[PDB]
Amino acid sequence: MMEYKIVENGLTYRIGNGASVPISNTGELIKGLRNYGPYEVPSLKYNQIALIHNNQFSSLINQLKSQISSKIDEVWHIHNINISEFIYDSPHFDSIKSQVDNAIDTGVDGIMLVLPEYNTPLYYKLKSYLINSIPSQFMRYDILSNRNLTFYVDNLLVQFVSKLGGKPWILNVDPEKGSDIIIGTGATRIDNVNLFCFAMVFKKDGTMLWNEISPIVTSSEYLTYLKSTIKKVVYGFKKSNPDWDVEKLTLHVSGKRPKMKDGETKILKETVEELKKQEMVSRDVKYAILHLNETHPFWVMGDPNNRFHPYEGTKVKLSSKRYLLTLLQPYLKRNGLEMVTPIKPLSVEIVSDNWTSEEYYHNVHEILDEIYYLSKMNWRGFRSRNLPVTVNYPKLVAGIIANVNRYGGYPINPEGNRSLQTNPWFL
Amino acid sequence: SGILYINIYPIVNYPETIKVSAIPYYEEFLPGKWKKRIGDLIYLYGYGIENEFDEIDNSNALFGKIFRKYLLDILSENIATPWQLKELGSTLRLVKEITENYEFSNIIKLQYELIINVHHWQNTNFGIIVDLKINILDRENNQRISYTKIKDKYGESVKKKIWVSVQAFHRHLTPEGKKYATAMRDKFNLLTGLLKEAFGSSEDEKTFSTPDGEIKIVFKPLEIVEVSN
DNA sequence: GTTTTTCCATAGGCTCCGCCCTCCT
RNA sequence: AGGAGGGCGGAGCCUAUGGAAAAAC
Ligand SMILES: [Mg+2]
Repeated sequence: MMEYKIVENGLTYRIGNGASVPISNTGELIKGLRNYGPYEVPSLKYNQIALIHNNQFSSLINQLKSQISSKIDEVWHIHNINISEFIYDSPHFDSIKSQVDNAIDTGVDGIMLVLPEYNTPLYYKLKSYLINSIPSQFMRYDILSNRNLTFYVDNLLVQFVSKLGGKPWILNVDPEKGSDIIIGTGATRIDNVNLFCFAMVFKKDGTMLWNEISPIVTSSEYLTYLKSTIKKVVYGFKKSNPDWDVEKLTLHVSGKRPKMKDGETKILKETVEELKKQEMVSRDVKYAILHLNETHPFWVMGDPNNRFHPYEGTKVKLSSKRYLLTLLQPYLKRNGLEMVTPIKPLSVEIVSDNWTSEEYYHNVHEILDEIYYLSKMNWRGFRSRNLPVTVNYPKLVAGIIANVNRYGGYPINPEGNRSLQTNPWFL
Repeated sequence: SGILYINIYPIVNYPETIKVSAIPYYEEFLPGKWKKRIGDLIYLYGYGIENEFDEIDNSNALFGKIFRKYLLDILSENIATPWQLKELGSTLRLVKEITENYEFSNIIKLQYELIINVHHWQNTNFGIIVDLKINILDRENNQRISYTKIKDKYGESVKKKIWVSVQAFHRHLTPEGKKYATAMRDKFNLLTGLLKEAFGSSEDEKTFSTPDGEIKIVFKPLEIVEVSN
């Protein structure tokens, strides 16, 4: 028989006016946003975004615009906002490109585009253009028609506020808790070829939040770029907050198993040696290379009154090096728990580490709680993805970039543009 | 406080030592049962030994891997009649045509798939990981088919019916296609029932014969306990 | 005379991509 | 592409262990 431990309770998001709301309850979060607004309300150059579509004289489009304005002004507190309206004759790339050019020429802070239906080459060939120029938010008219307008608009507005440079919420969690730096990994297989992407997440204001993103790297150049990433991320951390020392550096790997020696472990060990040679990291620096996994064959059954599912934050000890981590949970409603499909946990394995046996329990539990915490920092909507940010975001970036490359879109080079590392265009 | 279940099915009895005959590896090695490759040494076990056996206990690190493959081989010879051996290797694959009542069973062959693997932990505890999948086969050519291909070959209504039936056989949704409050418990009940039926067990505990002794499996989910620290 | 790559092999474990649906405050 | 989840189909990746060969030095 195995043992398990649950993340300590009391987890709350942080709101704009310094208050906090209970987690996992979306209605209370929306009420708190109405009362106090987002944690970081964006400052907008033009205070005016655009609504580009082709369904002119449509009541659904008018309701979409009204809901967008109402929620931007009231629940998101982006006051004095203005939504213009642009119409393209046909859904071909040329016409929508002309309309987004007109919207940019008028001067806008973001583009709120409505695509009539599902078309991958158009969508990527045009999203590559948008992310290279301005924050953007696509809609599908068929999906918008068949979905309740309130939930749809609220989720797209979470996405868009985050894309505009805002911070809807941050975890109200201990800042002296968990690792200092995390370098997550994500991959996409195109024609049996892996393209990898790195996310640089580290503590800026005590709170840990996603900071930078990397271009896609080939498997051959994966290790050298991981080395450069470690050096760059520790340099950036020391730049961001002096008076702090680098004590814990965790590295998250997805889509590939890490090599327990002569691989990611070798590169990370050599980088740490070099960094402590320049006295950039602490002498007692503790590192770990982690494997995150969802295609494991394991299923966990929980409390019968919790829909037979484990409570979120449950860490099941498969072995001393591999753990199962429950991240979702049935959400309460005005009437009760909601019917759910069986939920598969997250497999977390420590491929490599530098921890001594005395500190192992504390260090592994710290990294598991921090994975649970950065699970809730996903900003695509009110319900967060099971993946933590450190591996969720690079996976999205790798998918977008590979799709743009295969569909002939405008090249995306994150290294050239600072906003490409520093803004969640991929959400 | 509470109890969690993992779908790992514990093995409460196994031989303490087994007959293992390590021989030099060669390029003409045929990878099959009763023999394993670990580096330059090929280890013979069970009926594959050749009387130069070496007694190795569970304290050895060799025992864990040789016994993983040993369990995979032993359980491959206790398959009941309605189940058929699909593939034997790192995992044991058993398939069974779904003969329960579902519409369009005469054109779409839905079959179960028990993916069986061994989980070892604490250097002495072994177990069986059972994972269930449903294989959708186009019955006329008996070849694997997908929902989109079902809709292409037979229409939208057939595709919807087969989708609902598959998600109900997984017990993730209701037979009418909705979510419900006991899907996870029904999924575990389903896994336990198919494991019991696949290994011919009408009981919780079944024993399997092996040259080094006997293997006893619980055919129940493994409980997980809350530890406070 | 002397470490790196670069291919093999078996044993094991995922792991990406599509599309099919049920749900959301 | 508002997301979240599950399922299915399709390719394969990837680790570990060994092996050799080759070019170094
Ligand atoms: Mg998006």
